[PDB]
Amino acid sequence: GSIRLADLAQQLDAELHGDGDIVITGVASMQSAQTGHITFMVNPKYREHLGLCQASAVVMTQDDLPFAKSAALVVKNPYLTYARMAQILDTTPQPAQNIAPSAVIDATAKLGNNVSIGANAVIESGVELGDNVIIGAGCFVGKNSKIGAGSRLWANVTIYHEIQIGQNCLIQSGTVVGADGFGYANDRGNWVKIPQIGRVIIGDRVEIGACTTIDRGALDDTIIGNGVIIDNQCQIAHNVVIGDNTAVAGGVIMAGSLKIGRYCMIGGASVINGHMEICDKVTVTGMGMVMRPITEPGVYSSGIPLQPNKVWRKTAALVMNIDDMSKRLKSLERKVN
Amino acid sequence: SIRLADLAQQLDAELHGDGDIVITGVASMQSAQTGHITFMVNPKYREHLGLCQASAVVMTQDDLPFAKSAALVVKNPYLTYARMAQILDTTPQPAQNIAPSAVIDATAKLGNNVSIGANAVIESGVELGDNVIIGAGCFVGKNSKIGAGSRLWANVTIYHEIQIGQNCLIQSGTVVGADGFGYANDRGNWVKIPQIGRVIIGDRVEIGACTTIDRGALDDTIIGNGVIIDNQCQIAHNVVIGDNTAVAGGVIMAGSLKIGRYCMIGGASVINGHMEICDKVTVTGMGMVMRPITEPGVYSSGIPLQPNKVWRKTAALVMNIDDMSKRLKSLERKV
Amino acid sequence: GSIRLADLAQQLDAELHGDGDIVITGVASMQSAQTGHITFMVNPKYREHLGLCQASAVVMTQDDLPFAKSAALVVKNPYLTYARMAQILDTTPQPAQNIAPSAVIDATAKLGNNVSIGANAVIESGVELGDNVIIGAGCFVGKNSKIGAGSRLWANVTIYHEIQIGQNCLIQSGTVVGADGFGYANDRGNWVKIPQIGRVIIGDRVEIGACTTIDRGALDDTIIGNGVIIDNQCQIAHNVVIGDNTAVAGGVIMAGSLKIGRYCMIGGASVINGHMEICDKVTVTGMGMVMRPITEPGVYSSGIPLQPNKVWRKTAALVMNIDDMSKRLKSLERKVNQQ
Ligand SMILES: COc1ccccc1OCC(=O)N(C)[C@@H](c1cccs1)c1c[nH]c2ccccc12
Ligand SMILES: CC1(C)CC(=O)c2c(nc3nn(-c4ccccc4)c(O)c3c2-c2cccs2)C1
Ligand SMILES: CC1(C)CC(=O)c2c(nc3nn(-c4ccccc4)c(O)c3c2-c2cccs2)C1
Ligand SMILES: [Mg+2]
Ligand SMILES: [Mg+2]
Repeated sequence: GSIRLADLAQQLDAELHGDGDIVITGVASMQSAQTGHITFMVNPKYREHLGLCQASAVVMTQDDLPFAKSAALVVKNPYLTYARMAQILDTTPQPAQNIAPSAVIDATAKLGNNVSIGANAVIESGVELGDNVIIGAGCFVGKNSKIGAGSRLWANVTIYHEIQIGQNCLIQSGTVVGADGFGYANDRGNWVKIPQIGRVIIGDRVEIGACTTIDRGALDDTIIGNGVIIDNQCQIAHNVVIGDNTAVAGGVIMAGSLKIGRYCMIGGASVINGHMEICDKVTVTGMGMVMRPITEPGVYSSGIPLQPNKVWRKTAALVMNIDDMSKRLKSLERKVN
Repeated sequence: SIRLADLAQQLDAELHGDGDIVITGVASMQSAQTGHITFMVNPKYREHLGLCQASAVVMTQDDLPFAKSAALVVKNPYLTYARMAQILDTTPQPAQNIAPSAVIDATAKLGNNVSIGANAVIESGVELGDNVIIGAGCFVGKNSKIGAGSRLWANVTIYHEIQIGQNCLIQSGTVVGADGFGYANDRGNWVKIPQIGRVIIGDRVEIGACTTIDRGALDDTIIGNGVIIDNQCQIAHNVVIGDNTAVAGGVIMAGSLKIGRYCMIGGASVINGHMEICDKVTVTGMGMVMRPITEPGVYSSGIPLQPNKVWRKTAALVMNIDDMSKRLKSLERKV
Repeated sequence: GSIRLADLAQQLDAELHGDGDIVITGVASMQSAQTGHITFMVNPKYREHLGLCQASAVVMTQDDLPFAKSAALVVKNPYLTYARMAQILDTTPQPAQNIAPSAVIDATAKLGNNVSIGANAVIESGVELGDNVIIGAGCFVGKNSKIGAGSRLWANVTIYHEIQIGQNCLIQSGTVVGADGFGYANDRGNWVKIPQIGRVIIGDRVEIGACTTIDRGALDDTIIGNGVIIDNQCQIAHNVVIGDNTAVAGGVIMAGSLKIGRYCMIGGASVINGHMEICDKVTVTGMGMVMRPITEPGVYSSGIPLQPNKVWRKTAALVMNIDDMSKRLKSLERKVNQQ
């Protein structure tokens, strides 16, 4: 939906320098922007390049203004303003509009105002959908689960039974919330299933990427705090608790009963042991092997990175035989002393 | 709801308390209220049992003196907990009866008391045994057979010519029987090898969510009886998993791997193919399995987490460990 | 499906030795093959074993021929011939046939000739499906997405909006193409979602496995080249670019804005970080931890393999304390240097 540059600047709390009557149709990268587009500059090295940008307007700082070759929106934080103006001008469609005739909705489900449910979605008994909730095509929402106002599920999302999801969440396709945790007792080598009768509680403003799995708790609950962001294909095991505003990048695997504090950042492909705690304000870099609890804030890392194969072969053999190397060092220390 | 005396009988536990107590469900020790039964395994909880508000606590004999409520004595409280949770299970069924929106090929063979959920799709030639439950939105491909008592949750995908035994359970998002990753090369161009093998899943198999089990190239991918597989796992074509083996979340297996019985593969492990792991092998989390394993026991790999400042130095020295080795050899020669 | 051996041999450009009138009904492994099956031998150690194989015909080399105990098709490359003959005798069914009445298709969708759409699939407005496209049951294809002629989706595949897929592609079930990239800004300690309005562009002859995810770009596009093959459980982040004919094995994770060249081979469970480039003809072995750009072709590797747990505990402790070992070595060198 087009907008006048002056009106866009007002909504962004930005200082307009140029023609307020310019009509902005959408956001584009600096290299792709054309007439009608607004873009942004975060790297002052592109000041000399602005004359090569064909956008109708550019978001920049006060220091950048003398280098402009277009209408400019001056702000303190061009990146944040970019996020805000991309939401104003978002072209992303909704997962559904209205309630599709092919959706199958139990008579006991409770629908709020302005709820949309896509084709062939399945809503179980007792489900409660808040105002403005959107359920994509082909989703399944299990018995008695509740989804808060403004939350949206893309196509082919699976929500099991007794799940609680807060307001203004966003869940991408393929995600499964509330499957059985990996709970079994061993009986003379045979695995005896332990029913998982806990739930999943997801807070407000949670975003979950595609094909992520969040299992329900065994007795008490798996809990996702407010404002948490989770990338694609993470495994959040039963009775994991993730604190508010924590970010979990793609492909992270967590074991059961792990507690992650608030304000943490878990890098992609990390692996985290269970029945332990990570305190607030912890950053684990990508592929971290998290075996022990983390009790102090800060940045933690693991992994021996890539080498040419010929070189790696020796690195690996030497590390595997490092005990012998250690004994040789000690022996030579004694001989010299 | 069940009387404590009757529950203790079905669990073969010795009752120490009022058997007329009504038990309505299971709860954790910290959450239990009147009417709940709970359990304890770690002796550290003996001391605040007076604070637990459960109507009954499953415990061992040595725990009995510390009991502050009715108690059921057993040898293995965790196994008894498993059993009593099944008796008191509240989990609903994926479906009940056959939904009008389900699309079922007329040549499908359905046993007695088969339930198929809304908008599930059943292909031609499919055979569903007695008491099988198919969740909403599932797909079951041509000529696949699912044994009596087995259950699929919503949005499970079974390809064609798949065989699943009795009393299995498959969680949502899982895909059984996709093409294995098989290709020939014709001057840099990948040439697809059709994957016309199958997947054979035994009895009492439980598979997690968003797990993938590829069909074999010519012969079959085989999952033994009693196997349990967690979420986000990849089981490549022609993998064979022995009975009662457990695979934790996020495990990736390459093609033609053979795993024995009673194994335990820790989460996020990576197991390479065309090799065998013997019975009774445990691989700890993130294990990097490159070589065959021929002796039972516990195996591990990986350098664990350190503070970033410390890790920088560790990784740099490790990557230059060959120079360290050469310097040590030189020093030995000089001395 | 069934074919005379002589005709099969002709289509494979193979030299027939034996009865061309034999009727071949399918392909089977050497151990499983029975009458009517054709099989193949790539390992000459099985020459002594051919008398135990009950296939009606065996594909082999000229050097193998004296060891045959059946009709033989002689070729230069038995493995490639096996791929070709398995395609000829393929028993894999199609994901769908015709347009299912339970499918929900927007009136503005444009369908080519001989399109098939499986039961309960959902096709959004503006979608374009090329000739001979097959959409499996339960799929979702989002607004304005385009799927090229001959391309096929198995059941329960999710294609978001504004996605472009080329010709003769194949996508296995549970895969998600075009979900939001992992993009967020920071407003005084609060995550602010960055709309991901780029796309995914997939070329021709691309094969993608099951439960793989390929996110759309933030502004510009995530791009998959022609002839690329991608295994199960892979994660391709926003704005990744993959060059033609590259192969990505199962469970690989690629972070945002990674560019991978042509003819690369990425081993299973590798982790490739973003905002960097990997040149043509690079092989990364399994579980490789890629933190830096790769500018020369060749084979690269990382990882310390498995050991018995008691041994690993000692290895891990010594490695974690390697800075102390380095300092002791340097001290000893000074002593040996008489300083
Ligand atoms: C050197 O060991 C480690 C290295 C890193 C993490 C943990 C490590 O030790 C603990 C461990 O291995 N587990 C708890 C595994 C097993 C459970 C039973 C047998 S193995 C596991 C299961 N589900 C999981 C999900 C994620 C991660 C691990 C698991
Ligand atoms: C949420 C945010 C705006 C900022 C952020 O913190 C972050 C983001 N995207 C990431 N992708 N990957 C990744 C993905 C796959 C493989 C390897 C790495 C990370 O590790 C990512 C991280 C983090 C870095 C360190 C801790 S979290 C985007
Ligand atoms: C595409 C191809 C026809 C040939 C190929 O190169 C390849 C294939 N399948 C693989 N599976 N795994 C794997 C999967 C899971 C865990 C561990 C390993 C690899 O690493 C694989 C590789 C590669 C090896 C080295 C680089 S890519 C089949
Ligand atoms: Mg329908
Ligand atoms: Mg992984």
